Amino acid sequence: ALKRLKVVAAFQQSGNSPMGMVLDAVPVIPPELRPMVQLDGGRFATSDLNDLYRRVINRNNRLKRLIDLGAPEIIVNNEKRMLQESVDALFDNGRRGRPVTGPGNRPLKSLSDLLKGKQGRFRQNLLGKRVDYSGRSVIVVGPQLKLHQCGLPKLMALELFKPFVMKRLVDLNHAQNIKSAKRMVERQRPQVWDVL
Amino acid sequence: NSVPGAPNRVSFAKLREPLEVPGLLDVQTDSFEWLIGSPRWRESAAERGDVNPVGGLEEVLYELSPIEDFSGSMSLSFSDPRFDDVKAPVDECKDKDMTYAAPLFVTAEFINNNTGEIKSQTVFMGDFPMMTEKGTFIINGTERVVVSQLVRSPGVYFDETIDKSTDKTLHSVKVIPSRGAWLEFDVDKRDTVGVRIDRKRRQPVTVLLKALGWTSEQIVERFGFSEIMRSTLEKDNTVGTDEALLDIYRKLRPGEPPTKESAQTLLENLFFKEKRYDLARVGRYKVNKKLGLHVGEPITSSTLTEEDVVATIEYLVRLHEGQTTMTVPGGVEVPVETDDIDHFGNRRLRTVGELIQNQIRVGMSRMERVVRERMTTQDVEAITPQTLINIRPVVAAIKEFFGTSQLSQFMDQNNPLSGLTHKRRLSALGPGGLSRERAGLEVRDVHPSHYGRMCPIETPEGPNIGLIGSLSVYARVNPFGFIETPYRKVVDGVVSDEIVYLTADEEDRHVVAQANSPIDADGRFVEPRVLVRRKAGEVEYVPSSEVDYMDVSPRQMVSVATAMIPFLEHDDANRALMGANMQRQAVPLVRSEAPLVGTGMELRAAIDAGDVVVAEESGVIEEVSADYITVMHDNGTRRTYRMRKFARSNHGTCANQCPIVDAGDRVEAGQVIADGPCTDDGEMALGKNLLVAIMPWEGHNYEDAIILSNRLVEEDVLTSIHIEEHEIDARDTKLGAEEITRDIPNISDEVLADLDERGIVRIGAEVRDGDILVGKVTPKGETELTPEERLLRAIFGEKAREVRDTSLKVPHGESGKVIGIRVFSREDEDELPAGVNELVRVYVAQKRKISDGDKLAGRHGNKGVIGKILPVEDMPFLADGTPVDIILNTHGVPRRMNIGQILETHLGWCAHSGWKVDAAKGVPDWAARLPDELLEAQPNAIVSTPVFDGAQEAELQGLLSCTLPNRDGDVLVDADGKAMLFDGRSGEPFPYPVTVGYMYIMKLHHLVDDKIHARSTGPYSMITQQPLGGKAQFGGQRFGEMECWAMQAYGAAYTLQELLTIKSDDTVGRVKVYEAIVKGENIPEPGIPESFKVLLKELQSLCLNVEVLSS
Amino acid sequence: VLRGSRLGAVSYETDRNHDLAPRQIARYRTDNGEEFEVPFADDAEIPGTWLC
Amino acid sequence: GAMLDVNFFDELRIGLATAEDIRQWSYGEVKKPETINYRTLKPEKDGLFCEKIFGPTRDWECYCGKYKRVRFKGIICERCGVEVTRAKVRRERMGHIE
Amino acid sequence: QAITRAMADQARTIRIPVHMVEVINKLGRIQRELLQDLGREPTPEELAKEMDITPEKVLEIQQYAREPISLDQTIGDEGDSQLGDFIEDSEAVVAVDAVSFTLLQDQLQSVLDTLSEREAGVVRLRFGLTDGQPRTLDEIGQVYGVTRERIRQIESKTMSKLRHPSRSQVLRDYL
Ligand SMILES: [Zn+2]
Repeated sequence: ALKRLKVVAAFQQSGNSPMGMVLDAVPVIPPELRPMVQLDGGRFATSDLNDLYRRVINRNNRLKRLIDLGAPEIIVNNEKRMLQESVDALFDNGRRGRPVTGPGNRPLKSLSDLLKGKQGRFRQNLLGKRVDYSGRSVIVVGPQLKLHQCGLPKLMALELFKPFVMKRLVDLNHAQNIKSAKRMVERQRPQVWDVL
Repeated sequence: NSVPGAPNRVSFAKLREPLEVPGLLDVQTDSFEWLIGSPRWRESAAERGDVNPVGGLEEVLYELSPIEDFSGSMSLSFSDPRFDDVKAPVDECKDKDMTYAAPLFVTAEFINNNTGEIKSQTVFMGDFPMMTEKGTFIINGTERVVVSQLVRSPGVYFDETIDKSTDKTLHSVKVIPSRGAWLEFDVDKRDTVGVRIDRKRRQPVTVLLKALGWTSEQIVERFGFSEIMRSTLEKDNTVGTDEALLDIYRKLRPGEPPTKESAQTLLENLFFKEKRYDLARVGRYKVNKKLGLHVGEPITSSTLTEEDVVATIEYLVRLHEGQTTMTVPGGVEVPVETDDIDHFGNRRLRTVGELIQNQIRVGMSRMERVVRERMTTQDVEAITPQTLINIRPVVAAIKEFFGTSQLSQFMDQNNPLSGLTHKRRLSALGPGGLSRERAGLEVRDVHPSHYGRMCPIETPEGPNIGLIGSLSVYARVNPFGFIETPYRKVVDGVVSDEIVYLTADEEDRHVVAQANSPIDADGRFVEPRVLVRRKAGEVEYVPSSEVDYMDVSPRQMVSVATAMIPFLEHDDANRALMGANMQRQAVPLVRSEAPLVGTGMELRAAIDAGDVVVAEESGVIEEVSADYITVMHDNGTRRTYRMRKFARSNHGTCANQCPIVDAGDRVEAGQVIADGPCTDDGEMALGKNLLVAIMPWEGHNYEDAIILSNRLVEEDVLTSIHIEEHEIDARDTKLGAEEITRDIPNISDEVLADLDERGIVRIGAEVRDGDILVGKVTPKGETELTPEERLLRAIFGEKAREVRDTSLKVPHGESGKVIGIRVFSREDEDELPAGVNELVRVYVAQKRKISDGDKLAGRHGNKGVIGKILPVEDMPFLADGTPVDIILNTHGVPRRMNIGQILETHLGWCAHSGWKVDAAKGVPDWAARLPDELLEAQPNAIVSTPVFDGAQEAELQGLLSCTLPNRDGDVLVDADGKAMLFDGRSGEPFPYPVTVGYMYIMKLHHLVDDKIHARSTGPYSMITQQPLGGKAQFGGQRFGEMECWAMQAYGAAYTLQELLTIKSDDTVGRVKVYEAIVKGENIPEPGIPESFKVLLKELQSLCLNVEVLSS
Repeated sequence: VLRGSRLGAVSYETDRNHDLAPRQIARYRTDNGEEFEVPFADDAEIPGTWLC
Repeated sequence: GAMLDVNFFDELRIGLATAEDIRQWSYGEVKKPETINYRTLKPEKDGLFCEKIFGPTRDWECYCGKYKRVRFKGIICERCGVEVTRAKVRRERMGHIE
Repeated sequence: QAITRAMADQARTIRIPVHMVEVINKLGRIQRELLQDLGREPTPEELAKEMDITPEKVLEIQQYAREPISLDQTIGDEGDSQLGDFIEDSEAVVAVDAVSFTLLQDQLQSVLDTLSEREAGVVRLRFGLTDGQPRTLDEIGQVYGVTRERIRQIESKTMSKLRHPSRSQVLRDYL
């Protein structure tokens, strides 16, 4: 009774009604969060949620056809059970039964897989990202330096500090405008190092 | 010796070798020609018995045939595979982007039983990819290596565990097949004997015995010795075979109503029939060997038997009772003991022929499914084998094995050692073996049954340590897949010259001596007691007549890359592991000299790797050029050998081949006729010999950094050639066809200067980062131009230019000379994919000097980047005036326990300067065991200290004390190996002597020009709008969780916020930051990152009502 | 390097707010009594039925 | 509360969406398992990538090209039903399956 | 019939109609028979002659018969990186084109501002530099009270003024 009263008191003390645990409509995520991109060479790549959504729509439309056709309850109940399993595979694939697989016996990636784990949203894209203005090389020892100094290779510094040097090339009248200043930085003219 | 023109490398070794090193690609070539059924394999198998052997393809076709439908009225069976000649040779296949293959023809045969009719054809089965002469496959133009897999063999595996509540020994069995259903037999904490048949719950074994059809009198008569079996017979409360079958059927297939015939045939059609259960020939062999069932009978009928099940339960109850021997009625006695699953007599090797055989078997199962399926539809007496057979699944199975599999890998081509060590690799992971994260710490260990079979040293140091290993030098592989190793048979204390190849079980049965125990010149042991290796990894001292085998050599336990480390037994095993793994990352240099002090392995590892051109038949060299050698044989005929000049390897390096024979020279068969990438006069040469000093020097070699001379940059000592290949193709679009042209949209005639009159660069032209290589243009269509752009077009008179420039340009940070262009076309009937009309490849080669940031190593695990390249004049120099070439730090040597590098430095100085032992008043006492004519050497002598039998420290002391002067009588390095140096800057002499000598260092493929990247703004991802990652893009660096915790610990709220919004995700803030930097203003305030909005839409689409509130 | 396009266009304009074309609002009603507003152009023929 | 997300948030509340919430977030019902045309590679009406539901693919154009500037901003084409606006609203509009 | 027509409608993500699925299956059977009875993969000319179509129609059908790959599959072997982390968004704002267009707008407004008032107004209303709507010469003529040919003549003379080096040197770099 204690373990039951946790969820009964949760539905009581709030303004929630427990009727929201059964679905009468299913929301559909916006298209560019599950895109269909056309690669180089005319090949297409798509996003594994279109297959799960298409299974839901196919079984729902066929159920509408059977109900308005007046089919027997064996056929209608088999269609309803299939519709239920397709919505379950959309929300959480492989939680109940065998996962729905794509080509090559690879299970499809459902809506709860976008959130969980080391490679989910929360840990891959929100708590740590990839950043602009950012380089990497291999360190060697700098025993002539002071403690507050580092040696930065000039070819890395020219790419990190590129807008600052474009602004300064325009300001010193080495370039007429930002387009020719960007061309000077890309072609590595001799004025670029004096500015850098 | 035994190689016809080898250079004279005098050896410090003291022991005679009874057995020569085998072919080091036998593990690949013998397996694949078993799979074919070659006449060479047929006679090699006929040597080891007349056992009527069958190849891998014939074995698959025999186990498949005959395919019969359900009525039994018709059958289709296969026979007699044959191969034609290969369609095109290996160089043509590599050049033209093809696959080196041969067509396979089998003989199919159809029988109509009701009438009697034999309709026999000859069916094309596909283009089977063939293995070249070096153990590789040319799959789609690239050279690939299939890696052998270490797996657990099928069989019976008894083991025990100790309980921790009752402290009882709980024994168990698992019998595991290839392709079947499992069954176990536990003995639990109560006195019961269980069965988990096919991973079900549990039941007593008397249920299974009664279901097989045993009465309780039969069970009591058999297991009359066991109180466990009597108790579990009494406590089962189920009597009768039909009742037991009902009890099994009620849980084996739950939900199906128990019918009598289905219940009676469930057990037989689950285990005892060849459809759904066949432990293989190896599994049947191991079951018969463990339980002692059939001793000399040929292995056939590889399903399980009721005698096997009863023998397993009898073995289990006798093992729990505590006996040590048993006999089943009708067999031989066997010891009763538990099994180790990591033991190399239980771990087999699925080699290249067996992995390809499994994929052929998988494809032919789908083929015979379609055979039955279209055998039922079509009208009988109108059908024929070419109407029944669909070979497309077999073709696709072999194709998707050779491309996109884990064990079909891109061949490691840095040097010949990388290539030779990629073959002879035993990887424990892959499809059918264990994972990397789910693998325990017990399978990553070195076991005493790896002696002579797997190398304990050479393994990766990453997260694969122990799961990938290498074959030892002398090891063989069984017909069944077990690794053998050779031993010398000793009888009555006399070591004979019989060589017996023992697998790990027979080695456990005998007692095996050591290869350096003394011998009284006929074979008889000198000492009274000999050090041996006993059954469980025990090392004892037994009497000299207790011994019955002996190792053929020291270094029997090591692999090829480990047997090239001189003074290995003075290095710790961590540093030896690093040295062996860095030896196959060295790059080919432009000149490539051979080491002064080496082992003897460098010649055979260079001939066996295959980058050396070897004269196939003796003759006389008729004409040499840089492109070919033509030798005229002893009977009229000649043969020309083309060289591979300046060819790109799989990893970017160069693959030059240089002749080393003169124009009238007589060559012998097997003599090296042309060099290779990393060889000098035929032997493997991965580095250079440099003069070293072992001092610290002003902090520039602090913590593994390295100081180099500028002589190594001026004289091109450590300089290498790297080739890059860039590819574009011009295919059909929806709006038209792309074309390759000089008439590109609006770019100047400055940047169209090196392009010939079809839009490709000229050969020989220097290219910089951003230069046009192939000028391509695509049809664009119609778009709406801005009013500003339309006004500019109206001012300057330019047109719309309905095509869009997408050329191929040199990427960032690259340059070189264009050295080769390879253009394929659709109209010239080249085989291009569908859509592609033209394909162009450009080769850009550049020559790289050594620069700081580059990584060097020696053979003893001593790596380090270059920190400084000093001038020649400020380098420590000898009293001769000779500068040193490399300075290595002292503090890195003794805490790493790799003084093999110091003893190598000492021997290298003695081999550079030469020596002479003064045998005037007799040979000195330290040189009593020195081989003769190691008693003097000339300057720059090449010497060889083998691995566990080499130069001792007494011999290095003596050779340091006698060594030749330079040009004046000036012995520069004293009897300790230490020299007096001068400072190149101050001029004063350094106050104490410094260790100098010649160490053989090599340059590793971890260069700075590949490692450096930077980014200000570049490509962004698609769903979340964060930067892409990688040097191949522009690519951002990752700022993860641990970096965020460091920023929060500092307190840097503004730095952290700017990194996580307007440098990743804030799509409207990125552009305003750029505009504000360029206009010189203040950086604006951040906004909501786009990943948070993507998170909110995914939470909403999981039916959760997430909403942001105001106050 | 893979490079793909979700097949759409991005225009470079200043999003203004003042000089915009006139619009008229229709109102539709479905068979369960719901009501919706659709902004059509002023110089355009309002359809009889609309999928809401 | 806020929906455009200008960064004055006080709270983020989670709850359990009912069917009225779902069909109030939605911009239209998707009722075909179609994605794009196989020939013209443009989205299909009522499909999973529909422009009448999810917004236009090109900045400030309708589907039939009848309205094509920022002068027509915020109106709905009377032929195809596509509201002429930005193309980045296809990351923000949801639909539903009944 | 119901099973086969449903499979044609519902097998693929990008839906090919039933008649095109029928010619794709026909080409597949033809190609299998020729590969079996020829010992070699047949050419498009041999396929197009066996199936009575043109050799470009064979390639159109063979390129309509291609199924999409998945954005969510692991393209690595050990790094656990998907495919979608390798595809550059080729339609994002490039952040230097967007500021170059801004500075082009400012510079073009300056060069037009150093002309006369009506001469600059003619070019701005002609090219729609103020509201994105390029008007015609008669509209600008009734705006300024002038006729169409005089509007065209002063437009030609302002183009002659703007084609000068002293005006166009500051704008040559923006193409
Ligand atoms: Zn429209």
